Amino acid sequence: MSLPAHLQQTFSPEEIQFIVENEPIKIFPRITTRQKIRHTRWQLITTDDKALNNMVAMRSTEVVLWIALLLKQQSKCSIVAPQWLTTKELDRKIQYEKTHPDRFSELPWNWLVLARILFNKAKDDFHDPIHELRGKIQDLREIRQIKVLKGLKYLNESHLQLDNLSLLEINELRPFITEIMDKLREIHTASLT
Amino acid sequence: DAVFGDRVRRFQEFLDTFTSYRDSVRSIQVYNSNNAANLNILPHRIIISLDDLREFDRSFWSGILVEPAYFIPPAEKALTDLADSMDDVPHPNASAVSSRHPWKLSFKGSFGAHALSPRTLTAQHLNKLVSVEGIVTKTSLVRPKLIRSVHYAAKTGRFHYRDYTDATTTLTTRIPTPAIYPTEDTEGNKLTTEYGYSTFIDHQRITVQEMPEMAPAGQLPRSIDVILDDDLVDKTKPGDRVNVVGVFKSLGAGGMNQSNTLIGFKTLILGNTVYPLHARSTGVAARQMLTDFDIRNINKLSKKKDIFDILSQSLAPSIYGHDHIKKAILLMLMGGVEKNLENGSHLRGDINILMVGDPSTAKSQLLRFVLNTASLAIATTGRGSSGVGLTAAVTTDRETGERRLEAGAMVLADRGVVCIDEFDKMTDVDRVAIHEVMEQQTVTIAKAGIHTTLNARCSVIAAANPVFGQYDVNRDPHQNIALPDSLLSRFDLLFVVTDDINEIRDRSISEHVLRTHRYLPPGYLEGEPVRERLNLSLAVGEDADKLVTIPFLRKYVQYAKERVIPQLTQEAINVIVKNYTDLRNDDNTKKSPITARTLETLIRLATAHAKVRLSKTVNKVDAKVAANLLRFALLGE
Amino acid sequence: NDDDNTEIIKSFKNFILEFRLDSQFIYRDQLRNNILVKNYSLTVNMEHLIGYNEDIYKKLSDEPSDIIPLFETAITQVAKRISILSRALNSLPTFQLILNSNANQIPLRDLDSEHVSKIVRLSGIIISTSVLSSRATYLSIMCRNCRHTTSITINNFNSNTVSLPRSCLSNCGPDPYIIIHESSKFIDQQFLKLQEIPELVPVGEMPRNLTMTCDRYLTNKVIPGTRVTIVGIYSIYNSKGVAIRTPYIKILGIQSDVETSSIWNSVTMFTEEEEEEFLQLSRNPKLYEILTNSIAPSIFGNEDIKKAIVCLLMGGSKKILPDGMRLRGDINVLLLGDPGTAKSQLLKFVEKVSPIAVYTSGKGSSAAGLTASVQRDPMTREFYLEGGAMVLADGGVVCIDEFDKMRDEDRVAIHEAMEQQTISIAKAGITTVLNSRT
Amino acid sequence: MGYYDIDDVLADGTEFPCKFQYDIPGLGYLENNPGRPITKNTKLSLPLWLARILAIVGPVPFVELLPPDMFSTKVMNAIKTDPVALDLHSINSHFFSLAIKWIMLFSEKELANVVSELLLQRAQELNHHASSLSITNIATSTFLLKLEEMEKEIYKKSHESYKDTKRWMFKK
Amino acid sequence: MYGDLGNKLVLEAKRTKQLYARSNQDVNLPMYHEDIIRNILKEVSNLRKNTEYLKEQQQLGMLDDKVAKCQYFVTLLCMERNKRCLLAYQRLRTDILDSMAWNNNGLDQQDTNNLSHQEQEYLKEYCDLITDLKSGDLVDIDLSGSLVPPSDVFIDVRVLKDAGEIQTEYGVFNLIKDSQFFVRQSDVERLIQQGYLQKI
DNA sequence: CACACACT
DNA sequence: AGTGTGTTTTTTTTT
Ligand SMILES: Nc1ncnc2c1ncn2[C@@H]1O[C@H](COP(=O)(O)OP(=O)(O)OP(O)(O)=S)[C@@H](O)[C@H]1O
Ligand SMILES: Nc1ncnc2c1ncn2[C@@H]1O[C@H](COP(=O)(O)OP(=O)(O)O)[C@@H](O)[C@H]1O
Ligand SMILES: [Mg+2]
Ligand SMILES: [Mg+2]
Ligand SMILES: [Zn+2]
Repeated sequence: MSLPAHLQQTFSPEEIQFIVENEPIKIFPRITTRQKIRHTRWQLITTDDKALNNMVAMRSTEVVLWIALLLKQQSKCSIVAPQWLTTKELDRKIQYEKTHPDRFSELPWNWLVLARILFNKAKDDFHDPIHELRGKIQDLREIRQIKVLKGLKYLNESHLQLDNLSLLEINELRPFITEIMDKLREIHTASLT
Repeated sequence: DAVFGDRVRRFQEFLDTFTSYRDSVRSIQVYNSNNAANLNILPHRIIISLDDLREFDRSFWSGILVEPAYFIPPAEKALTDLADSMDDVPHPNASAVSSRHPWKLSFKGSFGAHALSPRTLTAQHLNKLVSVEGIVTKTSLVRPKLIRSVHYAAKTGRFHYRDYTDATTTLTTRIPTPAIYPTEDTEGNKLTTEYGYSTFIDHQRITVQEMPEMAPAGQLPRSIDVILDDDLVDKTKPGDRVNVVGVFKSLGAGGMNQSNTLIGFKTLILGNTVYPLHARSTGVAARQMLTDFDIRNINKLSKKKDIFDILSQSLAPSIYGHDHIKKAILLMLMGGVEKNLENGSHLRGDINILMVGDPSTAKSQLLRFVLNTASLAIATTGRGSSGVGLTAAVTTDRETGERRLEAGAMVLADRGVVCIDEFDKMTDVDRVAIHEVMEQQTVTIAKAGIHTTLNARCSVIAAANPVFGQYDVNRDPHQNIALPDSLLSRFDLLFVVTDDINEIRDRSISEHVLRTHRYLPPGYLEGEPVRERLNLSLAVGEDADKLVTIPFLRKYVQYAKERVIPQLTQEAINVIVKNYTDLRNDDNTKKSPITARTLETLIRLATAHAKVRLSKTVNKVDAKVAANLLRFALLGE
Repeated sequence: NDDDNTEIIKSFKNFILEFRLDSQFIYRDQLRNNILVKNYSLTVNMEHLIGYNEDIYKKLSDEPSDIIPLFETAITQVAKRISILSRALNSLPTFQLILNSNANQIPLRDLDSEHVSKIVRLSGIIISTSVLSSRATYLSIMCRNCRHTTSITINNFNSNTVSLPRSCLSNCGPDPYIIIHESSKFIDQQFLKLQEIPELVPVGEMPRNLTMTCDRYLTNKVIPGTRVTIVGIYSIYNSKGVAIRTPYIKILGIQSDVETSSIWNSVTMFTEEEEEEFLQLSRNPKLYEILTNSIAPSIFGNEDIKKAIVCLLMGGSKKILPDGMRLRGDINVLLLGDPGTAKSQLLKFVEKVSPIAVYTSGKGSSAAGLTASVQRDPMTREFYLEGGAMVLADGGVVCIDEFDKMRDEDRVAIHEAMEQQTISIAKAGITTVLNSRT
Repeated sequence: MGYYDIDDVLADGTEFPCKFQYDIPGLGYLENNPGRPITKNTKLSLPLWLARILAIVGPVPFVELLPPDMFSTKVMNAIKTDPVALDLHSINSHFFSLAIKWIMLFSEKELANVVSELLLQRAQELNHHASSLSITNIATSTFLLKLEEMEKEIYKKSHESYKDTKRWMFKK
Repeated sequence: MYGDLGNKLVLEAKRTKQLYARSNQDVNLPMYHEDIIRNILKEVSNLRKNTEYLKEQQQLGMLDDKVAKCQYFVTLLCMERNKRCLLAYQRLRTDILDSMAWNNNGLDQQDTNNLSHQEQEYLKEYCDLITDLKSGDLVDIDLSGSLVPPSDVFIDVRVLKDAGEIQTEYGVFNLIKDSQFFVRQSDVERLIQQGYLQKI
């Protein structure tokens, strides 16, 4: 058909992955795209290739995520971990979440997808041991789910608010939440004259 | 007791919330007082539904379920003090005042979350009040329990009351004590035990089993015992579907005394209140309700002559034809008057009909229809039951410890319509036993050490196949059936069913079956599997509480047995005797000399026909109709 | 060592929390599952345990009897850590462990006097199942005169049972702590009996049977007459013959040797896919003849006979009329003909096809109570109702042999039962009626 | 609600008890007896899609509906006792839709309140069940049986999203 | 009772849509249930006949519109219910048609027996319209382009079935049975559409 | 659980 | 004076 029903209801995890790929990211080159004053330019409409024309091996460079992953598949790219990804930041966020059962922590919504992709490919470049990072992010996911559950006790027909919930979790939750919410709205409207 | 007192206060707030309850208690007390002035004193039993009080206090209603052993005790204490502060008639029966009359709490409706079934009952839900409806095979006899001991030495002027609630009635699990009645009391005082003023509660160990059909295939019914102590004593007979509201409790220390140590734990359901519902498909416990609207109904039709035929048509609507047979079974259903005489000779008003039919003549279903139509409905086949077992089993029971009377069908038979199928196959010893005990309607049961005679008066329908596959007219009827005329004459009606087949009638049967088959059951999806579910009946206890509808018809006819008591009327008497003139000495050899039995049979038949008319006495129309139907049956037409 | 035991508990929780494959911690997955549906039970594979840490597995093997309660406590603490907010007895029921071994199975026969209190792997067919028996997870007591009330949490991991408390324990007596059976928390147990490996067929040896016990998330999983591959510790307790005690098994995991799924509660293990191709076969009329031909291999024809067999096995629909009546669904097919014509062979094949009922023979079946026999129980002199063949056949399409050879009189009692689709018994003063859907 | 919705039509088709406040000739075919006309004060189940209009049409409505056992007081009692326990599908495969139509016809807040409460409780339980993922459970299937078909659809979609996620992050 | 026939029809249609929906993969369109359709056709004709009898009914003696016109309006209700049931069934059919067109003719029940003529040319012209959308503008993108986000252009693929050489844009490629081939994503996708490739 | 014996 | 220990034929069912 024009569009499968499941697709129009919610964004697929692969679509989330694509969106995250559209994000920029800090990396290190292993190629000096700069040409000595003493070829072929990338010429991208979606992203300024001037930076892409300007990489030098092992220098500060920011690029969009998907090209970074593409080049990281090759030996020519080195990825930079985010600051929140650092184990100390993870521990602080865990402590915050334990401290504040009411609400969530200001995580970068795409953090789940970022963690997935980096674990898939950037396993090498993690300064911190990767397995502990996996465990910590798993625990954060669990805690966020539990905090959701208490929110489910407080589902309302009027207003639902989510301050710091990640894009992945809100996407996977949207179908059921919207169904329940709109059903409550319809019930109330029928109650009203 | 601070939490206990708080729960007492909350229960008082409940009583304040629902006046009707205190009003019912008020009506109970005045009922107690006037009857005391006059019997039948209802106990201090008070019934409050789970759906009741659920509204004003979610917390209290929940905690009743979660911790009944902590909620009901204070609730009943508050109930009692409210009643005694509100009965306002303390002086009469001052002797029983000291003995004290506990006020009891009951419930209505289905817990659902708590009330599921005996089989579904597991230890995971224990010490919480639940309800299950089940069949009870075992009932223990009553034994009073002396919880409040009255004992007193004349010199003291004290009248000590040492009250002991060891295991059963207690909910706090008070320590066991023997109640020795020390002959020194405290100050060397004789301490005479004063009989009376002492509480006694007749204990019952009653074990309840699940449905055979609800039990999955290959699974024996699950059984659990319940306790009844001079509060709920003996509404129900063994083998009856009954809903009990009980708490899941454990005793015997789980058997973990000192070491074997893997033995199971002793648990049991103690039931505060019980709702007996033994009616088929969860009806009205075979107790048809009555309203003045329903009372005035039907009657106007009873004036019309066709009402009898309408009732006949209503019976076995799934069967085609057999209109005279349906009239006969209708006459069966209505019960005749048991004429009594100032001697051992008591005339029987029971209706007994024997029928012989080809296989698959629907008579089996007919017997089944009589079953599901009758209240008691004691039915089986010739091979279905052991004759001695159904009549009386004089074997001992190990728990009882001595010789026991066990009448499988007989004691169940009396005071209710009963059925028997394939009596030709029935054990001949059972046949000779039923002979003359169904004539005299009483069994001496003098067999073995027990000699007590128990009455067995009931209405019985017999459906035995011919000795040959089908009745052959060339063969004699007694050649066609080997059952001797002994007590075969003692059948108020005799019937022969022959599956002869005619194009018109064959088409009629076929069309009837076609209508019955393609018909989707009431409601449901057309492409929906059969459900025959439990019906999830929330209503429990007082919550449960020209064509004519069938259960409505049954209620009407039961009301008739309750009310219509016709007496043999003189013009009907003359019609009867005028028939009998030639009936006993009929020139036509209809076989089975009618003798004196058939006169009484026709008497009963005319009486029940008058009962159809609802007349307070018999009429000659009843007599002539009965005679016409009898000659119809005897000619075989 | 109690601190050391707590350290071992911590090591086990480190196992479960940090054992993953492909970033997937299956243990927390099943944990959250058992949180969503509140089954306080956990399944673990010892191969995984060895892979993560041999030492913990070895400590397990040394004396599982007391290692298991520590593991249960660890799982309970883990559940408290995960599924309960931080700083937010009997508040959370303890989770119980489930294990799959995949090691060798010593036969029930030839079990040694050794292996006492040792985890073992076996297989056998159930001959009997016990009713549920609660077990005091938590015990509530009070010191009688001293009035001191205390808590006890006894595990079913010793031997037999723990004796009742003695002395005041902060004279109050040799057992002041009278158990108040209200706060005390119980879990049901069920006893099992396995026949020794019907395939083993020890020639001339009567099949030995051992007793078992099951926990609340193990009980009632399987029925008698069904073979199960069991993984439970070898267990010994005193029945009440010197220094000889009852041998039994405390089960840590249950697996079906017959491998047949449990009572089908309409949960589609075939799922939408397999039933979709099932309907496609129903959609294609040729598949009807496919089923026809497939039945009775090597029969060489008789195809309409096989069609009739398929239709009978297919089950006639029982319609319940709004009237007290009810259309009879099942039918019973009659097999008359010359001997040596694979008739009994075909019956056996059909019964093998559909085990909802049981193949029998007339002489082999007891003449009295073919539908349901009445037997005197050893501990109750009353003759109880034992389920006969058509009790088992109820809910199943049943094949029985030698109808002609059978005595006719009781076969008369069969036609009525099948006609009514129930089995009505009032013999011996017992008026039980059981359904016969066969 | 969707006009082309299948459940819309199905719920509309269900017959409901209607008492005839009018005795109008010619409508006997509605009782499959076209020759016999309609008589006054007669109760009769009639399809909901007909029924709600027939209640609407009338001054005094020509035909009056009856309080369904579908909406009997014991129904609400069972709901309030335990929303989870009740097998809604056994009560109806379209109970929620029928309640919606009734409330649009009759704005009873208390019925709306209890319906909302039941829906909420089944919503938490459905979230629990959908979040549970195989790597099936009998209790989940039993719950599925206890649910209305539309509830089953919500569970299907939610569990489908869960499965998509779990297959996504846990494997390439 | 009249819509009851339509009720069975719509129950059948809901069964079909459940059957298709539960399987993410394509479900061959079930046989067109023209039996029930024609039954409803006669019912509506006879329904129209009874409406005419109501008009003639009045012209003669049923002049009590309160009664007669009420009866006619009721008939109208019945016929509208039947019509709406048929519309829902037909719309569901057409949704399946569009789905199958996109999945087979756009991505590349082949038999039309399950399908009636009218809807046969309906689906044919719908496919033509889809091509027209592909035609002219928007030709750059595939109107039936894969809705999955593209993971990696270069992937190795083993040949599912041997079909000889098939020309790509620039590289020769022989479909030798079970041969790995690591190339751009367009060609491998289009051959997956024919299924000649596999395993990703 | 709890009360007569046989020494404790 | 320690402390321990004991009491609740029949009838089917084969055959
Ligand atoms: N038509 C046939 N096709 C294949 N094998 C057949 C056929 N007829 C007979 N047999 C074989 O002959 C054997 C004899 O049948 P049995 O299984 O012993 O039972 P049965 O045919 O009921 O014999 P009776 O009547 O009990 S002595 C079958 O097991 C088949 O192996
Ligand atoms: N007149 C009839 N109308 C409808 N069904 C009939 C009739 N006669 C026999 N049957 C059918 O015959 C079947 C067997 O009847 P059953 O009660 O076993 O016969 P019998 O009278 O020999 O005991 C049933 O399905 C019953 O409905
Ligand atoms: Mg019969
Ligand atoms: Mg044979
Ligand atoms: Zn003490």
